[PDB]
Order: sequence, then C-alpha cells, then structure tokens
Amino acid sequence: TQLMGERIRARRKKLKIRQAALGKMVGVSNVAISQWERSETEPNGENLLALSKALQCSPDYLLKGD
Amino acid sequence: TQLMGERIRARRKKLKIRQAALGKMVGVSNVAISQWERSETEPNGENLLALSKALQCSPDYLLKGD
DNA sequence: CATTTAAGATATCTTAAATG
DNA sequence: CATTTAAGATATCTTAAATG
Ligand SMILES: [Tl+]
Ligand SMILES: [Tl+]
Ligand SMILES: [Tl+]
Ligand SMILES: [Tl+]
Repeated sequence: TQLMGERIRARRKKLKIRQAALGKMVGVSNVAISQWERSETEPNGENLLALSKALQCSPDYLLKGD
Repeated sequence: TQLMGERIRARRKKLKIRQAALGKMVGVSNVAISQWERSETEPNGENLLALSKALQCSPDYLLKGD
C-alpha cells in the first residue's frame, strides 16, 4: 500500500521543485519535507492543509490516496 | 480573534453531542477533544480531517474560520 | 549541490485522578 | 455525570552535520 510520503514526493517531482522550495511554500524547513516524504513523520493539521494547497491537491488524497 | 478550539466546540454543540461521543467518531480520547476545544493543542493532519468530517465542515473553516 | 541523519525542543496524544 | 488537570510516551518540528 502506497504511503502518504510517496504521494507527496511524486507530486513535488511533477512540480519540478526542490524540497527547500516546497518547504518555503508550506512554511516549514526542507528537512520537514524530507521527513514527510520518507514517512519519518506526518504533517500536523495546519501543515497538511498548507501542503495540500502547495501541491494543488486535496488533504484526503495525500492522506489516503485513491 | 476567534480560536480554532472555539469553532470546534461550537460545531460540537450544534450536533449536541458529548466530547467522548465526538472523540469516538474521530478516533481519539474525550481528553484530546477537550485539549483541542481549549486550544491547548491542535489536531494533527489525520485527526483534523476526521474531525472536519465528524463536524460536517471543512478543515480550513476549523483552522482559520471559513 | 540536494537530500538525509542526528540531536534536541516542544506538541500531540494517552489513561487516571480531580473537579464541579 | 461531563469535563479538565496531571503525568507521561511518542510525534512533529528545528538547525547542524553527514552523505553521495
Ligand atoms: Tl529524535
Ligand atoms: Tl466531585
Ligand atoms: Tl547524512
Ligand atoms: Tl560529500
């Protein structure tokens, strides 16, 4: 089963931006992005919603996929 | 001005259910519900989404008011 | 260079006791 | 009774160092 982190990374790669660039858009460090993408952690409520807008997708898609 | 916890409590009061009943719907303790309502903590990503569904509103409404 | 690892501060949860 | 407070375990961040 596909993890949220893999969905985050795939979406970021489609947008052709670095982790630091996505972090700037969300309001977190590049390391936070790395942690989410590798499923070390999951974004908190505020960060998940900011991340979903930066990635142009729904929070539900990130959390649970299709 | 208005805090997310105030919006959570107002939405729960609209449903007329107890914190424990809401916690059961969301997947957390009554105590987590209390901590969110008192703005002591904020829900994580997964919990924010579950809460918004339980309360029949959007995650953005809870987070920022609309 | 871009990203991951590491250490550490603090937030987010838990169950039990206290409160009203 | 419902809710809050207390104590405590794990999760979520940060910056600095390590990696390739
Ligand atoms: Tl750590
Ligand atoms: Tl009492
Ligand atoms: Tl490293
Ligand atoms: Tl190197």
